[PDB]
Amino acid sequence: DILLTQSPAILSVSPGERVSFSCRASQSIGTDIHWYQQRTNGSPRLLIKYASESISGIPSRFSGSGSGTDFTLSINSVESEDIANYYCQQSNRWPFTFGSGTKLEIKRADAAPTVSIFPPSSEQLTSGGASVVCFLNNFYPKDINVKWKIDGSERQNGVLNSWTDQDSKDSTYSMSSTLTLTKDEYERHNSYTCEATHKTSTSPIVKSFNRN
Amino acid sequence: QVQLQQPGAELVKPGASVKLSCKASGYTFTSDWIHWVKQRPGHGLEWIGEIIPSYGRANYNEKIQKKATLTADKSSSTAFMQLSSLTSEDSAVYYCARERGDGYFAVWGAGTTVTVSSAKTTPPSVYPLAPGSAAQTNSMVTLGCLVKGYFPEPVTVTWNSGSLSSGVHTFPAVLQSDLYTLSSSVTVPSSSWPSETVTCNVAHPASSTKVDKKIVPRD
Amino acid sequence: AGAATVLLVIVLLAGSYLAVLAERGAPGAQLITYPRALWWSVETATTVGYGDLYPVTLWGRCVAVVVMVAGITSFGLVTAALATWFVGQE
Ligand SMILES: [K+]
Ligand SMILES: [K+]
Repeated sequence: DILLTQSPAILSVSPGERVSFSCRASQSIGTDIHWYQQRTNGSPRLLIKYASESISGIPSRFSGSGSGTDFTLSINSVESEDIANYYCQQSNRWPFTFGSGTKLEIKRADAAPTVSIFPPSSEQLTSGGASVVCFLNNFYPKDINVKWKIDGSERQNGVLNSWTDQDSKDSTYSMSSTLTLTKDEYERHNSYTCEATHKTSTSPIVKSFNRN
Repeated sequence: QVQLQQPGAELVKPGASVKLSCKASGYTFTSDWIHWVKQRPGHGLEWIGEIIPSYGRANYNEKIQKKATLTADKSSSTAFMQLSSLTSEDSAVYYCARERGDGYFAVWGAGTTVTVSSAKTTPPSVYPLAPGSAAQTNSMVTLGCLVKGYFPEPVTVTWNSGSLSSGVHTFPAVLQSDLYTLSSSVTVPSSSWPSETVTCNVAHPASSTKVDKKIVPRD
Repeated sequence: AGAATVLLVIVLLAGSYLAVLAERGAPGAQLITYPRALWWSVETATTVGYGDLYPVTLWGRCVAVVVMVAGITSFGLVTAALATWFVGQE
């Protein structure tokens, strides 16, 4: 069956630049190759059909090229909304097949994180739970470190972080650190801080709050 | 209007079997083929099989192990994929798509997240997230909402029924002791709050439970 | 007789549909989209012989035979006629 090689797997381009994803067939397939876009948690979306034929509802930024075994999907002037996974699919010989995929990745200007700490909710406490959350928002690069201090002391237990893939609104990144204690363990500590260490500033960004 | 409707989620215990669906709408012909594509988190798309309702014939991908059986129902315009004896491996999102017999998939379904676990369904708990009393505010302000203790995935967190979309981050859930937990966030101008109501609609298909939670300032 | 100019289009179209229905499922079958399927018909009925498309299925070859018998015959009448209609003007 036909094999669709999509390489490189990741493409890093600067805004406004031109980018090219390539798809190679294990055998000549004429122009029976089709392109799909899939954003984080979205479903695939037809971008180009039959290698070059356009599609209504798709930016004129998108174009296709090639025939036989070598195909290229292009984007003129990439942009945040274009951050996604691109796939190629062929309908030359049965059964249709898919490309491994190629993640676009925009490289923007370094941005500092917007930290915000939040006290657990009463609704929750009312159920013996205490989740102190902290948000490290819209930063870049995506490399960042977050620290938890309780009454001035570093905490490592009960902390669950979560990172988001690059954002298709501004090509940035965001993370969610969540320290979860029992109402008890929470009922016996004054202040909770949340420090963010990011390449944008030598000294950490902190946000604290006292329970009283 | 939306052409392929697929059930957001479906839980299944190892060895068990689920019959996914996909109801159509819009234009329909006798040349239409409905396909099914499997997609495990992180990995790409995998063709599973196809069917021609205006005849009933179906073909399946011979590389992978056959765990499905396609069927259609002309009248209701609904295609059914029967997945039998599932395992952790079978857990993933499954999309159905419509192909006009010309080779490409013009439109796709929202996909049905399927989880193969022994665990039990648990609706999520939605707590608010307003700044702490001493949070000096600036040109903008960040509010959010915690969604934990739910299983299996997924959940859909919108803000103000979707009217509030600019400035929202919904972090990927994290699993711990059979329960998922995630948090969404929203940033609006400091002025617009709390004069202008801000709620986070949270939906959990696996339990048919959608909940609203207004985010007002702390007492 | 110049109504065969329809029997053909009937055949051609039937050949298309069935060919695909027949072919899909067979690993490597190039006759799996309705358009090519038509060109394949036309191709066959006329028997131009470009060899760009053909069936691999035990069954597809059958739709082929039917398209051949029906289409060649059929297409043969469309020409027989067009040959006459010219003999007149001249
Ligand atoms: K000949
Ligand atoms: K030949």
